[PDB]
Amino acid sequence: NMINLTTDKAVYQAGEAVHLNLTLNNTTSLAQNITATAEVYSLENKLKTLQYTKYLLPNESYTTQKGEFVIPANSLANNRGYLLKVNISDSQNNILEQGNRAIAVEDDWRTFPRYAAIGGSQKDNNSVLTKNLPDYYRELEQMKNMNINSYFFYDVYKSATNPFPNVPKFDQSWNWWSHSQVETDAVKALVNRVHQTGAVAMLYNMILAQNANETAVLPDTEYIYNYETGGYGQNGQVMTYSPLQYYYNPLSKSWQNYISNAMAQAMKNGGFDGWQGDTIGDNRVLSHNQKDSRDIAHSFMLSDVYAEFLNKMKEKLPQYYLTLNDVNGENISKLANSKQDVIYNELWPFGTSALGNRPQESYGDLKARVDQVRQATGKSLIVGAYMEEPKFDDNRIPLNGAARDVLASATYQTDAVLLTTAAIAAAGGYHMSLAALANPNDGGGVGVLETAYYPTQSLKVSKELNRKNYHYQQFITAYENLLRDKVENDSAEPQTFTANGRQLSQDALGINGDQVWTYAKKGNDFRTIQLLNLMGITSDWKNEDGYENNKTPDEQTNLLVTYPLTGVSMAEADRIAKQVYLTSPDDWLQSSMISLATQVKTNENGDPVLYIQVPRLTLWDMIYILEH
Ligand SMILES: OC[C@H]1O[C@H](OC[C@H]2O[C@H](OC[C@H]3O[C@H](OC[C@H]4O[C@@H](O)[C@H](O)[C@@H](O)[C@@H]4O)[C@H](O)[C@@H](O)[C@@H]3O)[C@H](O)[C@@H](O)[C@@H]2O)[C@H](O)[C@@H](O)[C@@H]1O
Ligand SMILES: OC[C@H]1O[C@H](OC[C@H]2O[C@H](O)[C@H](O)[C@@H](O)[C@@H]2O)[C@H](O)[C@@H](O)[C@@H]1O
Repeated sequence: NMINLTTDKAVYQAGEAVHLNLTLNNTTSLAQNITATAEVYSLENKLKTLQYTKYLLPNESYTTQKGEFVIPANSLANNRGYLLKVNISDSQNNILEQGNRAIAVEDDWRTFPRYAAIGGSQKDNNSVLTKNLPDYYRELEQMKNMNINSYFFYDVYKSATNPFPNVPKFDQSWNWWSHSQVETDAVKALVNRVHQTGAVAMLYNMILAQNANETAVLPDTEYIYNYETGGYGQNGQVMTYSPLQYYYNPLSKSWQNYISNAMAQAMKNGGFDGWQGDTIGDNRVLSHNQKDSRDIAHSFMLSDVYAEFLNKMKEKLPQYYLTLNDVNGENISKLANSKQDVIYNELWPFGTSALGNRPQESYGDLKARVDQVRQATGKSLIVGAYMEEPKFDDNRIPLNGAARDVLASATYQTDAVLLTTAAIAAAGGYHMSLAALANPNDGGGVGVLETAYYPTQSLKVSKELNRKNYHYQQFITAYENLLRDKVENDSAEPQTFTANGRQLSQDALGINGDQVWTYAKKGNDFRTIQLLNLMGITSDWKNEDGYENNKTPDEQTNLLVTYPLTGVSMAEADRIAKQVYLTSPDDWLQSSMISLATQVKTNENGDPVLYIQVPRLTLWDMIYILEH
């Protein structure tokens, strides 16, 4: 629509007023009063109705000014998501335009992280440049209105041991493919704009690395050595990425001191709020004093000392946020007690699934990883799950279907991206998918991460995907309390049927496609049922095949969902049955919430069972059931 609803910030403290600006357009041929109505909802409850009316001539528009739409300080509870439902109507109450916008109120980003990337521009050798600020700014306005509360600044650093010096420009000289440069004033402008929105800025940097094209900052007593000759060189040899990088022992007091101090100054120079920690990978290793030993009990695994290393960084950088990418997410058990402010895992389909002996290649393996992290830590997993990743050989020969799409100048497959975002969010996580890259292929909106090198956008973001990403972000914010606020897997097993009794929910794990993937969650006060549409489609989350493997599932209508009230008396069942709602970020609802027709019956076991009527399922529905 053209409401161009905007807020003054991405996120609010409870003691803050929300300033809304919206445009009333007389898109009719008649001069008349045009009314904007904004209903404030907290889940199913309408808290307030705001409104504003102006007489407008045909084609005349008016953007509200500071003060005309305001949610006053202290009217909303802390650490909650709200939904503003906006309608612009004419003087006969016809609806001319409509749009829904979430509002996030929170102390800070760590409870419900909604993390987006910022990186260099492909059209400029991947550089971060002052001249690209207008495009970054337009992208950041969109991110702000999607309630983004944090940004991962990808490759804005000089070298791993000298991350952000006070110089006007440096060369990421380690970058041989594009010879990117960083203008530091551009990085600072971006950090400042992020801060105006109320968001935080995280600096990406490795935690153990010393670049190739530079000199050792410490002597070799502080390096880490290979136990076994393999991918990183010979046993008794300094742990070497190949020749590009060596690595220090995480138990080296001198390295800990060095990198903590280097990062303290870098973050201070940029105005960064914390450190997005990275590592390449795990290795069995020896200290310098053990480097000639062959006794495996004198060796150790890197991931085994990550926690203690992070705890040192936290102690040494107390005012800064901290997280460490656990590639594939395999070490939560070792990292559970570490002083990370948020949990971040980059997930690849070839990693081992939290479900056990299978690759994490399906939507259900994404849920399993989110769940495993919540069980271990109480926190919402931020997931890096890059979409499609078109790959070519050395002669531009497409190696997957997504690369064939690239050659056809095609778009990301919209529903493939949305389905992965839904899978992660429905489980209680957050899919870090959106990027501000000043990249032409994003068509004026935000980009979708496609590969570990964030700046790369080989496919175009259609206007459809851009608009639906926006709806999805609103849904993820507005319903955060239902998705990931003291919300756990439910032992009760809902199922989904066609209006004729054909069972559609076939695999609650979400490993298999061609189903309505159906499972329940429980909160203190309520139950939810996630329905994810995989009818007629496969369950692979990455869609490496692009459009060769269609990811638009068969739309469903008039579904029946059953939900057993295992504990419950027949008394509360008829109460509960009157308080069943559904919401969806898909076009038919766009986070609006509707009342569902429900009957109570009794199942094979003897419990009461809700028979819930679901009008429509496009990609993702959430049923919400109040139990008090
Ligand atoms: O034109 C050639 C080529 O350009 C792009 O790929 C370039 C390379 O990008 C990546 O390597 C650069 C990357 O290396 C380190 O980190 C690697 C990796 O580590 C993970 O833990 C993290 O989650 C990732 O996001 C991260 O990239 C540095 O720490 C980092 O600063 C630096 O950016 C990638 O690993 C290489 O394979 C690529 O060669 C285009 O993407 C590609 O189309 C094109 O072929
Ligand atoms: O009188 C008809 C008129 O009444 C309402 O609006 C009243 C009034 O509201 C504001 O003060 C505006 O600035 C004025 O132009 C309006 O007349 C209804 O909202 C409207 O639809 C209707 O035309």
